[PDB]
Amino acid sequence: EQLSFDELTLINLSKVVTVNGHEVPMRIKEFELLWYLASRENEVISKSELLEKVWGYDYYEDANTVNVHIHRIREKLEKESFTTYTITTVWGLGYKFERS
Repeated sequence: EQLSFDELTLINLSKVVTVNGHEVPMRIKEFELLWYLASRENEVISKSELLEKVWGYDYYEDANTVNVHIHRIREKLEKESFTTYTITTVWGLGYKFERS
C-alpha cells in the first residue's frame, strides 16, 4: 500500500522510499523497520518488538541492531531534508514515529 507524511511516502509493494518524489534507497531491513513504525504513528515501540517482527523471532545477532538502524534511517531522511517527522528515541522505552 501507501503511506505518506508530507514530502515522504512509503510504498510497501516495492519497498521504495521517496522524499519529494526522489527515491532515497534503503536496505530492506531499514525500509521494513520504518514501515513498521510509521504504520503506527505516535506509538512507542520496544526494541524487543521491533526486532521480533522486523528481524525475526529467531534473529540472533548480538547488536544494537534496531538502534543502529534507527540512526541509519534518520541519517537518510535528514540528508534529503525531511524533518517534519522523525523517529523519536524514547529512552528506556522504545521508538516513536511522529511529527517533529
